[PDB]
Amino acid sequence: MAHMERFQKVYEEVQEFLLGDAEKRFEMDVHRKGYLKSMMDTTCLGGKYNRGLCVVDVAEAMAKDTQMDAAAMERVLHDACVCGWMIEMLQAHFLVEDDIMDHSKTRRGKPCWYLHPGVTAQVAINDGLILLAWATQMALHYFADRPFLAEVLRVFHDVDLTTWIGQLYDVTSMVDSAKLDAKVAHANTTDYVEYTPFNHRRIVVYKTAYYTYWLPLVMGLLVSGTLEKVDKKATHKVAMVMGEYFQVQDDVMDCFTPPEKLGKIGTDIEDAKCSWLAVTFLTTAPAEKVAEFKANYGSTDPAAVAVIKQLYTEQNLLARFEEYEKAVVAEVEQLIAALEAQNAAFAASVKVLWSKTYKRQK
Amino acid sequence: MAHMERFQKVYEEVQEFLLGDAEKRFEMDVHRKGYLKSMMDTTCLGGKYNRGLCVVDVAEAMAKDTQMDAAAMERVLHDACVCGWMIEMLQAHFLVEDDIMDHSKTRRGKPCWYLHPGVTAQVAINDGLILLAWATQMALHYFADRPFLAEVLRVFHDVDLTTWIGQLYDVTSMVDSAKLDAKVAHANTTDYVEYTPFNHRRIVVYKTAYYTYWLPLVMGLLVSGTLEKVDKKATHKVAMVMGEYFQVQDDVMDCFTPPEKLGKIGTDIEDAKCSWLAVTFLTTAPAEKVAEFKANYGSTDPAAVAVIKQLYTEQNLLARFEEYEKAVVAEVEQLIAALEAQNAAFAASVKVLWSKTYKRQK
Ligand SMILES: CCCCc1ccc[n+](CC(P(=O)(O)O)P(=O)(O)O)c1
Ligand SMILES: CCCCc1ccc[n+](CC(P(=O)(O)O)P(=O)(O)O)c1
Ligand SMILES: CC(C)CCOP(=O)(O)OP(=O)(O)O
Ligand SMILES: CC(C)CCOP(=O)(O)OP(=O)(O)O
Ligand SMILES: [Ca+2]
Ligand SMILES: [Ca+2]
Ligand SMILES: [Ca+2]
Ligand SMILES: [Ca+2]
Ligand SMILES: [Ca+2]
Ligand SMILES: [Ca+2]
Repeated sequence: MAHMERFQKVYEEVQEFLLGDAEKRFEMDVHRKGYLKSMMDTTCLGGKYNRGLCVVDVAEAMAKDTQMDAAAMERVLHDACVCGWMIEMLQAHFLVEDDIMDHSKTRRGKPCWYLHPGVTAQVAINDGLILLAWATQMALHYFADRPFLAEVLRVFHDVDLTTWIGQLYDVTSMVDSAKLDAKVAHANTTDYVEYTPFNHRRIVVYKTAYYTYWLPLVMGLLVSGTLEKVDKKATHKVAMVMGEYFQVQDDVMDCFTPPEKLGKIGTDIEDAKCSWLAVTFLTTAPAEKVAEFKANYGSTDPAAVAVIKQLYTEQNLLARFEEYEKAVVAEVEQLIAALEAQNAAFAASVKVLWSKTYKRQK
Repeated sequence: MAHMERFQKVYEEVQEFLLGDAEKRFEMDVHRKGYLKSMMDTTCLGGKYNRGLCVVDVAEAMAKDTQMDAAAMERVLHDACVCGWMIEMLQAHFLVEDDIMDHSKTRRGKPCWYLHPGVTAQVAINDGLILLAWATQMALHYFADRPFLAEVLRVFHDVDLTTWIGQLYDVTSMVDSAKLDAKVAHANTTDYVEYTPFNHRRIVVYKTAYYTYWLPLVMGLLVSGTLEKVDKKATHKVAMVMGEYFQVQDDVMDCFTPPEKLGKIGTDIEDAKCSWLAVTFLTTAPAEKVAEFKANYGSTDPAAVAVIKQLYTEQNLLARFEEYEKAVVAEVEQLIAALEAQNAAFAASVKVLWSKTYKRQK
């Protein structure tokens, strides 16, 4: 990737600043610094870097479009790499906490952070919070004399909130919303009434699309000072369309992609999740198959999990995804053409992002 | 309390805004809105409001000294109340997460948030993140046109990181630090070599003093436009001294104050915590008493815990606390006296915060 080399160099720079800053400010000892170095390395690395690299892709596109000289371009790209590492650290925080919440086994081909024996969910909750804090630390340090600092913090913290609200919708999706009460313990759904297209879209837009698609594009525009050059409404719309699709892919892959290729072991079936597969099944399958699904979903019994996957296969859900994917492309292309008519440089950076997304395998 | 009625009015205002903003931005449903409302109420209310009220106390004191008109004064005090609710919501976030981490039973005389039957630790972790997010949402909304927005965000997010690092020290305090390894589990200490005055002070300054003392003072100065008018080094010093003392009180109370008065059930003894009592016992007690301590500390057996309390009693730990407190009083009065020479209005606000702290019973 055009910016991978720079991006990794900035990771080591940022890691040195953050660890050294903790030493200076908090009387950090060598052992806990070493712990935090390895924590950062394990939680922030080993992914695709789609979000972080997007920021740099956009910023370079926009920096070229506005003809910045050598010194201005060097700054924009370094600032873009820092913003990209903010998002990757936000992501690290999201997955550390999510892996605890989902009680998962593997992340990026390694044990989940909390499942490292010298960590535990207790310490991992804390570690995830330090990761979130470091993201803001980077902006506060590197962007201290940038007029865009305020705008960066504003969009970052809006998206952070958006994501946890999406997580709220996700964790409570197998509970009949009317039964949702802090004071009263309640069973998980047996009727699946709220497993609707609307409810799935609500979950995936807020939990995924804002931080995976909207945030990187906006940060890229912010650090290059070109946010005013683009149609903000069209940008938001293509970010929502692509992000929803990205999460639909993730949902499909939970069931149909071997965990070793994916790097993680999804338990959407065991955990009765309102996934794209479950919702599309429940709204398109015949009555008896809907009934058999309800008797088998949300169970840790391998035999029950096998029935769900056979039911999904029978209902041709992979073919239904292919047709959904076809519609997404038509919609993405139209939105990108609208963007291109206004700023071809930005539209091209949206094409890069879409290219990394469309028909991805992990 | 002079500002309690205004402070509680601003709570309802902020709560309506945050819940309504969720509806407007995240397609929030009535049942989850109702969940979040009771979540906010259970986690943000019931405490002493020392932190929140301090902001308003400081801001009024400083605003009286500048002689503004009535419209300006009203804005200062409202902004102060919002800033105070930022800290109360930060506090709320800290305790939700800490109660999960400590696996605790009660908070402010009610069950811990995660122990509410219709909640669970899984959902609670995410409720805690929402609370954290909302604190920044308040600044981004109410201080959108204010000069101090950037500095507010800076100090708040700096303190958030400091508290999480302090928490890291706390949760790793009972493991020998050389053995701290993500890949390898290690037992709690048997020797307690790292149960030192230095290590206890490091924990409490960073987990407590910054967010409980330093942050309220600085936010009060920021909203009233007066940070430049005070000695920053001297303010920081007295905040560190008062805050360390405050946590020593909390530690003393963990062992000696009935859980029914405190509103919470401490497990510092069963969890082998590096409390002020442990450190002070270990450094001052005769060797045969040290040995009996090591034979009993960090055990859930109720009789072992009672052995520890008896050991603390026979070593006169309460008398040792009363003498530490005397030195703290001497030191705080000196620091306040020097503050008064420089800014009498600000020094008086520090005396209010101190009077609420000194010899408190819960
Ligand atoms: C703690 C905030 C969680 C944010 C978030 C948003 C989207 C996807 N994830 C993780 C994925 P996965 O665990 O990567 O498969 P999900 O559990 O299927 O949703 C986490
Ligand atoms: C998640 C960070 C929590 C930070 C923090 C700082 C100070 C006190 N607490 C909780 C207290 P307590 O539970 O109120 O006694 P501690 O467990 O004794 O430390 C938490
Ligand atoms: C949003 C989501 C599906 C969580 C994992 O996201 P991802 O596939 O981009 O993961 P990496 O950061 O590991 O590439
Ligand atoms: C810092 C600490 C000891 C944690 C509890 O703080 P606190 O005693 O101020 O609690 P309240 O917010 O309930 O008053
Ligand atoms: Ca997961
Ligand atoms: Ca999840
Ligand atoms: Ca998934
Ligand atoms: Ca604790
Ligand atoms: Ca606790
Ligand atoms: Ca305590």
